[PDB]
Amino acid sequence: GFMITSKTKRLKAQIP
Amino acid sequence: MNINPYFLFIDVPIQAAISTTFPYTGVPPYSHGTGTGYTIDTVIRTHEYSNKGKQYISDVTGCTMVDPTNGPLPEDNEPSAYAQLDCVLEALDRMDEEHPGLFQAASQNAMETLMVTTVDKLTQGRQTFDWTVCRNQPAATALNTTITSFRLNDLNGADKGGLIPFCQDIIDSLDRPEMTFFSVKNIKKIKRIPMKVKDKITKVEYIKRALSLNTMTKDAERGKLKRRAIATAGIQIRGFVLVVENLAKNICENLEQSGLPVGGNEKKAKLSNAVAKMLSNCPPGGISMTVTGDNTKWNECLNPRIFLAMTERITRDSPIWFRDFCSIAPVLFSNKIARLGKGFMITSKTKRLKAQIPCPDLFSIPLERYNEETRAKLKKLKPFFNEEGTASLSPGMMMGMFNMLSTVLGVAALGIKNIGNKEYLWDGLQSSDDFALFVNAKDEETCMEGINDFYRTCKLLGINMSKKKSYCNETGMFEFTSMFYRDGFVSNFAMELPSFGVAGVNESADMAIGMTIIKNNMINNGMGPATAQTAIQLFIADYRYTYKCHRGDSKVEGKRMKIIKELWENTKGRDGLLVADGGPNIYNLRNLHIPEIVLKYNLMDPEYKGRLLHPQNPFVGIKEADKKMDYDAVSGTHSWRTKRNTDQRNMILEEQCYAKCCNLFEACFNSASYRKPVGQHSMLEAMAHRLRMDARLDYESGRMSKDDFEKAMAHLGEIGYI
Amino acid sequence: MDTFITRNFQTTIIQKAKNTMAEFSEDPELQPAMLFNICVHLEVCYVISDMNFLDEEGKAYTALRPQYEVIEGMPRTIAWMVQRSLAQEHGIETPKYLADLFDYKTKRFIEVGITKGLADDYFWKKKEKLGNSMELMIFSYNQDYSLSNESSLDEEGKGRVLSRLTELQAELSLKNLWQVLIKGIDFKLGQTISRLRDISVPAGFSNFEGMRSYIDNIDPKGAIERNLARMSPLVSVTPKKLTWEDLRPIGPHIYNHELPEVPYNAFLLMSDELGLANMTEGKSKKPKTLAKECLEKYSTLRDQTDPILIMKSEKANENFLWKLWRDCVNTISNEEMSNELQKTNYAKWATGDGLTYQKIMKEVAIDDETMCQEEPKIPNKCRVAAWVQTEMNLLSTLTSKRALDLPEIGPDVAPVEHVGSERRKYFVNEINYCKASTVMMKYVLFHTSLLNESNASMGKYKVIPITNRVVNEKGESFDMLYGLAVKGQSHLRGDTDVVTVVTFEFSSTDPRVDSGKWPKYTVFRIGSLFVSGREKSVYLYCRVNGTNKIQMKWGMEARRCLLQSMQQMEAIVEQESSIQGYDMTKACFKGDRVNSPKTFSIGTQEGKLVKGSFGKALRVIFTKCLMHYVFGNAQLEGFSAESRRLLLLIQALKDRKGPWVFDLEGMYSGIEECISNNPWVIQSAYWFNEWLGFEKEGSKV
Amino acid sequence: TNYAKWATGDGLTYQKIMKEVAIDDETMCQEEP
Amino acid sequence: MTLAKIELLKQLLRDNEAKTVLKQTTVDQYNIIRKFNTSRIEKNPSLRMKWAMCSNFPLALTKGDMANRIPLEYKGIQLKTNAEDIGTKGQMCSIAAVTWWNTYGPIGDTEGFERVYESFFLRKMRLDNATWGRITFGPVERVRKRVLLNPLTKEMPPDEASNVIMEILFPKEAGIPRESTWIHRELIKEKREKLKGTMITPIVLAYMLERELVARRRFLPVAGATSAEFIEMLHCLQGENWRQIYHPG
Ligand SMILES: [Mg+2]
Ligand SMILES: [Mg+2]
Repeated sequence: GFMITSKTKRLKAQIP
Repeated sequence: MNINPYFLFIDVPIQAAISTTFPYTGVPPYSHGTGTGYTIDTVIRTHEYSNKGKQYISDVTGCTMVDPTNGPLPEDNEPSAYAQLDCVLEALDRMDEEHPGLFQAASQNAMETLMVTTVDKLTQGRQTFDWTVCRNQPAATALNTTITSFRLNDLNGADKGGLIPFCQDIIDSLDRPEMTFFSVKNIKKIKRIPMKVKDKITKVEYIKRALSLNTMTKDAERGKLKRRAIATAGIQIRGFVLVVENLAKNICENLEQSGLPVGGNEKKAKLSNAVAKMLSNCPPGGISMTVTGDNTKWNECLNPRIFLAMTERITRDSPIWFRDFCSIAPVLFSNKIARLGKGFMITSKTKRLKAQIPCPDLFSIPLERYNEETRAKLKKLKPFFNEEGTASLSPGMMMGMFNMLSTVLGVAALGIKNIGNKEYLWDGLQSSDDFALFVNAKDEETCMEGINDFYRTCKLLGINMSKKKSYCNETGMFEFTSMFYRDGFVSNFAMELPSFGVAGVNESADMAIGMTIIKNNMINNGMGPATAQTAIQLFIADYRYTYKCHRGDSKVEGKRMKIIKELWENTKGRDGLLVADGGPNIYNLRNLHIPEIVLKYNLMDPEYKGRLLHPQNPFVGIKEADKKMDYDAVSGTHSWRTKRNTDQRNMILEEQCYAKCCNLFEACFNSASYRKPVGQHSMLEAMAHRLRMDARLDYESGRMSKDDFEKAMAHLGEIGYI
Repeated sequence: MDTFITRNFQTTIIQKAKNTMAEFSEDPELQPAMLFNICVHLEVCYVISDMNFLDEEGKAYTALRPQYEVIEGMPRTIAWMVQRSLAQEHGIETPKYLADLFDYKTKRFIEVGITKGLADDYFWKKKEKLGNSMELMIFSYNQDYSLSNESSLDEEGKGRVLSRLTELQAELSLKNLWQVLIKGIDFKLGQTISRLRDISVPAGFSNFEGMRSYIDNIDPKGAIERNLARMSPLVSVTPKKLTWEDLRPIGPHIYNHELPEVPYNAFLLMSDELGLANMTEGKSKKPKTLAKECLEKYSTLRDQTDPILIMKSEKANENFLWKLWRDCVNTISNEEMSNELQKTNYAKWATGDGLTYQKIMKEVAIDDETMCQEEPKIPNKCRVAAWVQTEMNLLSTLTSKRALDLPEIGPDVAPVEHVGSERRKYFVNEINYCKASTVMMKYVLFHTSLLNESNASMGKYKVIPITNRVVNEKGESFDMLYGLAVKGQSHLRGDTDVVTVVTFEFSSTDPRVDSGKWPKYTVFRIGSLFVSGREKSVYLYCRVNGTNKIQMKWGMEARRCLLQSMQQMEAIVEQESSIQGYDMTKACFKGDRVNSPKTFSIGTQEGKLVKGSFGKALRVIFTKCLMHYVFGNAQLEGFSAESRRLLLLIQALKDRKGPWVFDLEGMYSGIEECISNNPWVIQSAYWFNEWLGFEKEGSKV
Repeated sequence: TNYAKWATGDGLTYQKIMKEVAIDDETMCQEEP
Repeated sequence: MTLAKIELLKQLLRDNEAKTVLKQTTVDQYNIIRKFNTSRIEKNPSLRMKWAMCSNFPLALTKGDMANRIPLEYKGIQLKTNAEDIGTKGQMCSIAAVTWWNTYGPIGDTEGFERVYESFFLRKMRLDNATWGRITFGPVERVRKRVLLNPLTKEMPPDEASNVIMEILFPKEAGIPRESTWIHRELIKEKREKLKGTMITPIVLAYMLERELVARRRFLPVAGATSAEFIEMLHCLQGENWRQIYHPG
């Protein structure tokens, strides 16, 4: 999968 | 059609409808977050009104001391702390002349009460600053900790009874080169356990601790947009402040101007009497004006040096020991140290991080990293900042510390009554920070001249009146202590209804207490019949909700409600049931002064009255409900006791040890609970003597066998007091 | 002497004598003679007590019951307790004066005395002082004794005590002490306190002694006049006569059209609220079951899973809010008896709880340069909004539903109780059905539930229905569901600690009609219903809000508004009853033969003021109190406190009392600084300006 | 042990969240290479 | 019961902490220790009570034969529990237990309740036997006077009342016989006769006797009769713009 992150909130998540 | 509530004032006077103007049905503004900025602002303001005085260095603590007294006279209309000693002495001399022998009588009375006072009296009060733990703890806890530490330092006197030896040892402790005490150490064992550690501090550190004041924010203060700081002192100053306050109250109670000691329904009487006397004293064809006044920065411009001067003047003819005793609290206040909040929050948004900078590390971060207001605050605070996170606050005062003395000073200012032999006379009422004035003259111009002269005279005494908050009009309408007088009608309306909810003691106690509040509101606050009946209704609703005690015929489901309904169906006479037992509420205006147990005695069925009032029942502060207020109740099964509601183990264990020691002492001596025991001997020896005598009495009276007597005497001999 | 006492007396006797002297506030060091006297008395008392015991038969014998009980040497409290107990046990009168010994054989109290002179003289003196209540025995160092009863002591004891006294006298004579044998409070100051005193004196005094002398001797006789003459004239009250022209509108910026319209920031919808009604027999049920049944009644709204977003405020996530609302619906409609949310991980981010800054130890923050103190968040300056006026108009109108139910009270047997009951009946009938009462009941119930969950639950997400109980004219009872709320976590014990609450409230008002009133609400169109055969849309206003423990606690205490609304009217009615004897409640509210019903100027329309009945004024006052509660914060308190001064000044102007203001711009600025964004404060300023204009016009005539 | 957590930058690390929130959240977008 | 006290004292002294607490503490300092506590519970008693009332077992039960008669569970509700405790080593109880006690239980005797509580019953008798007149709505002129709030069995200064109570209830713990016990001798005898055999705790009796003996005077506005009989009902008599006629029984 891919990875999408929010820099403002400092969060990350893997999208399968 | 647009509704305008203010139009109600067209058909009603503002004073009559003033009650609706108070937003006392909303949440009182509380403080969110740190109160450090407010404390720093208070220090900055206090030093801003005295920055033209003399600045020196205290050789005892090394702090920066500011003294505005006898300083330059004010040149503008800003608040000024530059009180002149000669003017204050003149005002006090005039006050003494007006009241022959009041100072001597007050000094004698205070001295006698001091000779009779004991150490236990210091347990009465609010949260006190504990130097052993550098925290805030109840008065009794702090007093006990101080006594134990003084025992560790060989300082005795707290066990000598009277308060004089205790205060003498408090004074002596300031000379000990090192102070050894018990401190709370939180050790990590994962768990965190607090235990006792024998800690030691230096003389200068101990002196700073004694002079320190713990500062929080005034929470729940109703009627102000911005918060402030409220300070509490340690045990070292409490006894001396108590004696000085007793002296000041003795002086105040004999002054007609004084409005602070008076309390209750007499406030309206004081207002009406003052207004009537002033109107009668008005010259014929003249004008009498009333100034509704207000002191802002009242506590930040009063000086402990001035209070020391007042104490010296008041005790002019008294034993030197009492003069020295009374001159201590002002001395410990002129050298006070303000503990500043708990630090500041600093955050990074890009990293989503936050941190607390403690007060000792305020200036360890570049000032560019503080916001504008905090940057300016710290820049101005730097001169008075100490490396331990405290500030030096020499000038000014703290609210709620010296109230009677401040009222005395205000009355002294009021009693001048004229300046320059001009064609006017002024007199008024003073109570702490709230004052009202009345000026009688021949025309409004002369009355305003008199008001201006009073303003300047107050400026000379360190008293500042807020021009923004103060106004004037013709005599017959004004405000004082949140009570509005108008044409002989007084509305003491700051919504004195405290709360119509359960007091929080137990069922019977809460019911009796609440009915007592309603009745006292009727008697004192001019509460009406219908409003009082609705208050009864609301209180009953709250009580039923809290105690899960609804009427047996109600459809409320619950653990206790099932048994309440069962009793409702069981009991033949429903009217005799207590409210806590799901019975009907038979309280009305006429019978608000009778306990509900007695009120229903005749209507109760024999079975229920026997069960509820069973002489030996398993479920059984009775005098006063924690301020101390008396409530009338009747012993019964509803008089049950409450449960003993960072894991604290050793502190709790010490609490249990003290509690069980006291319980054993009470068992040995039955009158200890009612009448406070008196004695300079240890509790163990008293208990041993009592038990030895009791065993002898049992043996002679036949209540004890020979073997039991032998065992008892053997145990008492092992105790070692035979 | 100290050496003599130490040698000739035991440590226990010396300790007891010192304790006894301490009880009398006498220094043992300064009075050695009395120390020796007390020690001798105590030693002789023990000598008599010792060597005596009572056998099983109660006959004196030498050895366990001692034949004598010693009372001298014990603490005054303990001594008195033992004496009183001994008196009570044996049924003997308690002697007024503390005894020195007690004899069980005769059950009599005995006093032991020692004198240098003749024994008979001291014996008679003691008998006169005490009387015949206590047996007397006096010993003298000249080997002469006086005993009230000669059988109390045998030859051995008297001989031993006399020998001891003779030895003591001989030793005293040897040391040339027998012939020699014939303060108050001192609160000393230390070194530190004295030094602090010396440096706490006013300017001009070198030490505290100089200040003491100056205050004790120097008399001022016109220092105040000298200082006033020497003081600059620039300091003064600078008074100015107040006139109607001086008074000006407060907070003119509220009339600026560039500022944004003040938004709706109340916790719950007040006038736009929509309540799903489910008729019930009257039984009390848990809020979860109430919500479940109410939603079951409206199946279309519950089953609406497709959201039609109408407007999202600025940053609220539509997906987060809708998913949270669906989670609430599922949790409430589930078979379980727990109102807990079933996700507890999506809700961690839907409610914004997970977006919290992480605390770090001080050292890193100090070293990290990028960490800075945040600027304070100033409240925006807004202008008047028509929605506040509309809410005031609507909340003071009578509805068909009454939600205020109060407990009963005891029967009335006095005329005062009857008049109070009549006034209460009129008041409640007037205010029972007003919409403000229903709004207040909903507020208190919701806040009570919020607080109960706050203390019951700490680190979990709870579904709290916004429920009410409403009874109509016919007496039918309805459970009204006004929406739901997500109360998330808490994890904070104290007064001021935010507890995130995400409220989803049903409504029937289109947010597009007044766009500037809802910049904080994300509202979806969730369905429609036929209230009376006419279709009407049903939107779901969603918002994220914060609350504290004190906020909920005082929300439970929003019923006192009722009291505040009665006191007022009571006084008014009372005043009328003062004008004319008979009760004026009926005449005030409805009118009578000799009094037209009372009316009050309530509002205006087209620039002309309008009058309304006493009941309309009651409802307006109650609504004003309720809005004071709802929009209560620092701004409202400050505005009310500062505007009371202007109101009193205007009242003084009306009565032609010639008020004077020392400075008016300062008061005006203090009042205006609190008009920032609170809708009630801005609307109250507008109303104050309107009423001030009306008062000026009335004064002109 | 604690200071080195932030000095070396190990503390400044993003925290993973469940995919449902990421899909619902719009602010989160794939970082460029 | 003295031997039990001696054994408990021996057990307590086995702890060095308790030994030092007893030895270092003087009888005067007892009043301080009784007030010692280090804990923050809550600053709003009503809220704390509300929360405690919904807990399972908030009531502290005592140990005795009567306490064992209350069932462990009554129709589902857990009235009491046998679980041990550490804070007090005592049993625990629920309000449901109080309700059950008041509903089902042994009907104890009540023969000395009125004689112990004669003051409140006198208040009730005064209220019940009184008569009420008309109500006058005109303005009233009330004079400020120091009036006694409640009637007293025998007015006496607070000290003398304290000695009388001590003689009545705890005679062995009173010392320095003053010239007060003799004056109020019949009062003490009558109170002892009325308080003989009562199981009520001595402190409650002491406080009731104090309330019945120590005067409570306050400055109030009165327009009419000032005797304590009228003052006790003042709340229901006077008024700003109304007045009522009351004749106590
Ligand atoms: Mg004022
Ligand atoms: Mg004041």
